[PDB]
Amino acid sequence: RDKPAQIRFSNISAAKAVADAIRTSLGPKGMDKMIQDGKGDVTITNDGATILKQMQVLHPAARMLVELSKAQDIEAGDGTTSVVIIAGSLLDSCTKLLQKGIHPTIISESFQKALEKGIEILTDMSRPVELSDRETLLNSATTSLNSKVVSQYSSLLSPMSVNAVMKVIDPATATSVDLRDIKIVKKLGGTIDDCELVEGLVLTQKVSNSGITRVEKAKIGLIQFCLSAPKTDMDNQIVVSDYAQMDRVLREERAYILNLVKQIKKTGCNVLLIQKSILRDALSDLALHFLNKMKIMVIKDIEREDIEFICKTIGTKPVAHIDQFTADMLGSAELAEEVNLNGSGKLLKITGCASPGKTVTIVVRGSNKLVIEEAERSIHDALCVIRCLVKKRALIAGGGAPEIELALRLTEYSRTLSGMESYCVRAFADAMEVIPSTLAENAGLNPISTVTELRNRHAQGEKTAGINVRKGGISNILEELVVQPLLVSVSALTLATETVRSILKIDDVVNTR
Amino acid sequence: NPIQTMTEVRARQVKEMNPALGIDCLHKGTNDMKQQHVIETLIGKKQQISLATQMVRMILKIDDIRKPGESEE
Amino acid sequence: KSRLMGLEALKSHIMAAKAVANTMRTSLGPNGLDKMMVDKDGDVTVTNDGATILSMMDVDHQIAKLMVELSKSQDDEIGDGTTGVVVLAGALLEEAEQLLDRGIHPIRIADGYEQAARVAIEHLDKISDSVLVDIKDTEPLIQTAKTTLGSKVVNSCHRQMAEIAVNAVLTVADMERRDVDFELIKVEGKVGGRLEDTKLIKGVIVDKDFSHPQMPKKVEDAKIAILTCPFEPPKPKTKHKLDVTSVEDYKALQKYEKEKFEEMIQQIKETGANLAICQWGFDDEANHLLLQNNLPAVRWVGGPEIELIAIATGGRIVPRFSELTAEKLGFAGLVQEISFGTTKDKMLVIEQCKNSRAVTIFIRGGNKMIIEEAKRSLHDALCVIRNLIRDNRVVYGGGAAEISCALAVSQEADKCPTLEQYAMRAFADALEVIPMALSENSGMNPIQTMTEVRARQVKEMNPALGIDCLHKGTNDMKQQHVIETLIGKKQQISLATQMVRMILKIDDIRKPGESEE
Amino acid sequence: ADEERAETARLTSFIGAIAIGDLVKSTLGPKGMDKILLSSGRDASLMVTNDGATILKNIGVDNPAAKVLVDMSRVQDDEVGDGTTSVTVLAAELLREAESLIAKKIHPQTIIAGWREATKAAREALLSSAVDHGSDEVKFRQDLMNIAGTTLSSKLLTHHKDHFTKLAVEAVLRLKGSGNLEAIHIIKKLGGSLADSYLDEGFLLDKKIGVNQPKRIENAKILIANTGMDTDKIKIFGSRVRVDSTAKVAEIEHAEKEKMKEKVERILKHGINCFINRQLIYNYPEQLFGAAGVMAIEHADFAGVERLALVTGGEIASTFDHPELVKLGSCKLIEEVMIGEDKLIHFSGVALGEACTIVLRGATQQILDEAERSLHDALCVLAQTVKDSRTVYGGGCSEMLMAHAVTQLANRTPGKEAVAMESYAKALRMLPTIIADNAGYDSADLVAQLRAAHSEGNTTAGLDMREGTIGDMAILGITESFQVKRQVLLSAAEAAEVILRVDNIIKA
Repeated sequence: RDKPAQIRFSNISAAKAVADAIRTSLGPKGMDKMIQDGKGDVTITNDGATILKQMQVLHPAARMLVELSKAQDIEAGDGTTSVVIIAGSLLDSCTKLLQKGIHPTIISESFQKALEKGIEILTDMSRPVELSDRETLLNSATTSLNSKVVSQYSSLLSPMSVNAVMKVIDPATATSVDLRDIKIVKKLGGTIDDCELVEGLVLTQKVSNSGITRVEKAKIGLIQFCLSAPKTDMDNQIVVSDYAQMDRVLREERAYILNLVKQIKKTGCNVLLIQKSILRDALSDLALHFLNKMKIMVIKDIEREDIEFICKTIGTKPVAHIDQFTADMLGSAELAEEVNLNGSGKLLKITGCASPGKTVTIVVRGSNKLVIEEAERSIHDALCVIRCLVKKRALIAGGGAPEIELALRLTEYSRTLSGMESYCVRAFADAMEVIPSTLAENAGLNPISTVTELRNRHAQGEKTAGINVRKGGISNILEELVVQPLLVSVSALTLATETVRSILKIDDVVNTR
Repeated sequence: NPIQTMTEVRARQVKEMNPALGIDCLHKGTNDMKQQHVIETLIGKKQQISLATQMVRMILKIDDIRKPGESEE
Repeated sequence: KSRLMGLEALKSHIMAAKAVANTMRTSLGPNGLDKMMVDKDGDVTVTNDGATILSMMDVDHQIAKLMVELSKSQDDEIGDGTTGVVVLAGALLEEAEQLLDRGIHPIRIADGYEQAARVAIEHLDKISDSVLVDIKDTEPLIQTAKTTLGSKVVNSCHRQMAEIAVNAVLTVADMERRDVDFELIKVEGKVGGRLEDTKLIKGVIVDKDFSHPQMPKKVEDAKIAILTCPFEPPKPKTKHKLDVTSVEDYKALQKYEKEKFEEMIQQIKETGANLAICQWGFDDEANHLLLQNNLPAVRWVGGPEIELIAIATGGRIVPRFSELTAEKLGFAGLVQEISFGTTKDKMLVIEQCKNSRAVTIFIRGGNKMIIEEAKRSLHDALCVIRNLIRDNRVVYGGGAAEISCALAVSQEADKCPTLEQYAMRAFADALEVIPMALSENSGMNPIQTMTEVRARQVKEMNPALGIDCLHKGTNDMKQQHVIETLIGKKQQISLATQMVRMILKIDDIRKPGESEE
Repeated sequence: ADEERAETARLTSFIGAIAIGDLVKSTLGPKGMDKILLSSGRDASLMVTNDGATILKNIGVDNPAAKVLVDMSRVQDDEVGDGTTSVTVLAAELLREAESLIAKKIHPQTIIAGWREATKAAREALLSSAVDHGSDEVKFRQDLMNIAGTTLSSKLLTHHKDHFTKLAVEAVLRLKGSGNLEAIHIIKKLGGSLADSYLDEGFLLDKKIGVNQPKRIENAKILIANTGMDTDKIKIFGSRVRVDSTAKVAEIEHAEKEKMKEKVERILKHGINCFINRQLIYNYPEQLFGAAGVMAIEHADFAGVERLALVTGGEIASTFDHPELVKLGSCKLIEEVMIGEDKLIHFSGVALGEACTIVLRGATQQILDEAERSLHDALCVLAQTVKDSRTVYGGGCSEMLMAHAVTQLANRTPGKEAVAMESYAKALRMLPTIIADNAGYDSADLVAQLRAAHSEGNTTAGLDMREGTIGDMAILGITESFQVKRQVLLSAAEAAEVILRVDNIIKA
């Protein structure tokens, strides 16, 4: 019906409208936004990369771009815009082909053709890097960290980025070494230089005071029970209608746990991970004092991931109830450490922990939150851009430039294919070049100067060379000191490629009952 | 289908160029310019090349669109 | 409020009368195309049955009132005939407009409809005076249950149903009594069976069985202990049911409630029976005791069924456990727990070859729509069959009777020079609308199609053969066996012809409008 | 009540299945198009749906005529499989066919037999190009395999298709006279495997071992328990309430921890080291049961030992109180298989036996959901391929042959209803038509030519509308058991003529 036809257009209406202004990308371009939200919420917005994920859109066709935003970042860590902004390039060809009368499936299948032909060329241009040696790890970290928050603190974070993956590095090249193994623990106190890449399982566990599980032969346990006492686990025969009746059961509660925390101290395990599962509430608020009294780190209903970090990395399992002492499935830690930098901050380090050649832990430190932030996010992509190299190596350029190189060279594939799609891929082939034009677009008046030449220049620089948006000027774009790993854009290509044909795979929109 | 037909002699350009073959303007079974024996004077097509971009340039020529309220007679 | 009179009322009456004749006219007969009908509830009912349509319609007016009323006097006694009585009432009313528009007062025509309603039922009288006994009529019973099972399209191979309706009427309703028994015919059925899974149960099937198959499936002749008494939770109607609230209570009640049922199930057998039918069943604990005490008995019997198995079997009433006595017992020719061919349908039959005071047709079907497809079809069959097993007076249906009537009617109509000379003649015109609307449904042009029968009446001047009612192209009343009981066709008219005339005598109506029902 | 007369009734009869049919006719037929379910009445969601019911039921079916097929097409899928998209479009086709004949002022009754008799002779012509492929087991293998791949098609299945075409036929080639859904044990979890699944030797079970329990169990004779313990073990004394106040509220939790211990008395009486039960226990209970030294397995699955007892030759029973109320099960090992980060307690008594466990590992349930149905659909079409190993050419080629014959028939067959039989025959070639443009191809020539072309005897040669090409239905593997195709003919032909004969609809 007309509804099937209009909705894909209506999809192309709302969707393609979003993915376009999604390019001011990079640049100091366009006036800053104080965004009153769809609910009326005033929000100061900048830096489209996060403004991508930040964006609140409605309709199925608009949100798939946020879905598209989410896709590239978690994959590579780089090119958050790279996957979305090209959905502007996609729905360029789509309509024109639907305006050419090309069938949605053909326009769909046209996505796969250019994709194969695209991953062809991006790898053809990309210059291979060694993801084992410290070198391109540093370098891909460098340019990424040069595009990250701290350029200055890109220095120490780099080995902490390079050694982190090289901790978890897998033989030669492969898509592996995720960021889940990496546990980024924000440590209040210290500085960004004081950010510390730790080899082992570090926890974000923050418990009372200090000197608490700083000792040696301090194991970190997980308990899927908690300690006993009358009015903890063991029974009370006395009932409280009376504050005096309240006291003798709490006294008997405290007195018994005091014996149990000894049994945790003699366990060799000076960090129990106390189940968030609550028995009576499980580990007593009267007990937390006593476990900490033995220099054992437990905070009420310990953070669940720490329980899983100790499971995953260390291999710890619950033990028998402390009444029975411990089966000592609590993983092997001959040191667990609470570090106060500047005499402040709570960080549980498990040193000598079982680690499976992985779970490298960067401890991102600072006296401020911004300080920890500026570190934390920067090292993250440095972790990522190296994870990118490891996952898929070499380097292309950055800022959309090498895609125009793909665009020139793909029109040649669009020359060869000799199909409807040879035109369809072609209708898309040069639709790629919109990115650096639209990257430079948003800042001002008397508009038209650089835009077509933002395309024309590269084709003038022909098949190897083009303009570098970050440093300006024409060259081979892949190294101006402008790079992203070959992974990032080929990761960017398929996703938007995928998601758009779904719109064509839409016969018509619906609404659930 | 024009899109379909285009794709063929498109694929033919990958095969063959300035060809004695082509589409069938006679709506035949054979798609050629030769088994069709369709043709023009190499003058004509070239003469036909002259005119198209000639008006394209022609709507450009001056900067003057200014009319009494009459740009048509 | 308001008072609407004359033409206002005249357009108040036939108006609500005209439309519902139309929903039934394309629903009319076997070719009458079924009507999916859906409640506000998300329900769906596919209905060519006027009474079911009327049961489906809460639609509002004295007409819609009288309509939901009028068919269902035809649907119980006669069964089939539900559809024609209404649609024709509209056709009569459809005429009275133009006929009052001719300047003939609505009561000037009124007798003429009833006056000419005489010749039709009188002409119906002429059709077939035949009356056949049960063992002879059983073929005409199923030959009519060819037709009267036919409209619901559950008919052939359902001669099971056709035959079980033969005996079900005879068992309780006699041939000589000619006082209707649809009350002592027990219409019964269950989902999960099949249309071709069909039985006439002579006595009472009780749904639950003996507490175990480890005790015999079979209770002998009689010895049915009629019981209101808990061997499971009583849920008494005088006080409220509550259960044990304490731990020592499950201790003692388990020990107490066992030995009493041990004694009582023995005390039942002490009072004596091979079957104890309990209003309040055996519990699973009381089940093993009925096994342990070595007695057969039914667990659950309906509160009403404790009367049913009493009356329907003629079993002498035993009110309760305290009234247990030897001479008073429920009765049986035999008692079985009978698998019906689908173990999903499983009942314990207390069967009567002694006296059946409720005879049980037990239909089966894959689901409820399918058994009801059978039952209302079996009903109308069972209806006409009972009518026929009383008096087998039949008539060739499909209007060839009325096509033969209408000509004779409108002729004898003219004979009285009174203005109903014309008015009675127009009455006969209505007699032709039902086979008409049937011929519509038949896929035929009724106009020409009736004139075939007209010609056939010009030939025959009674129905023997006819046109199609089922859609085939073999046009017969006799050989197609389109046949109705001669009774209900007259009853259709008698129900159809007067309500019009009765609405004719009542046009004086206090309403703001029609919708007041 | 709301009286719906025939004008909108026939019209509403038409709109209901057509307005859903267009959605499923995308998915159905060959694949040039699908349904992407854009989901908001209930939520903010974006869904991709090849499943008819997932298109049907999720969206409002509220049309009383759409009620019919949404109810009727699902059963056809619930019966022989992949009947949702089928009974819907095909009757929606007839609704178009009726609509013209309706708009041609034709009795629905006149249209009934015109289709209904045409339904037969088409099912007959369907039986013609239905070609029994049971010849050898390798034929029956590849028949089932072509048929298994037939129903899986036009649906999104990642690693599913190639494994179950082995498994479904594996489940068939073991039972021999039927397929096994009684055997294949579908176990779903998060394994990180994309669609990746396998035939599971024995049956794996999901629990973390910890506390004091050693994780692996060797030389394990299972003690089959149909009744385990939840938290407190249920018996005469099993319940108490002591609470007079808020302290006892916290003190009543402590009282039931005693009831975990008396459970050990029952199992210690049985004596078997390995006690496998249905009812799970927790980690604080694991202290008491693991320190007992006997190995009490919690949540040992019924169908799991039902796999064993069938393949191991032993007896899995019901009503377990004392050890011998269920014949003791024999496994070689109760082991923990580690799949990625998972820890799976794994009972291996047998390998790939005539009862198989099937471990479905996926990150998404919906694909695992639509993978089960297409598997649930194929085995049924495979179990009827055990019965009728005719695999009738699909992809619209069947439609053509039936459309050609019934048209040839309507020519001679009636003197009037040649209206509806060809109209029927028209609805046949419809389903072919909608998907060829979906490859860009011209259906007209196809339905004109390739019908007559293969209805002149190319019948193997047929519609590839994925390529928009003319190709062999047997060689392309586009074909399926003669039943399911006739089965999806039965309901849809019936689904249309119901609302077709419906000339009025009451609405309360």
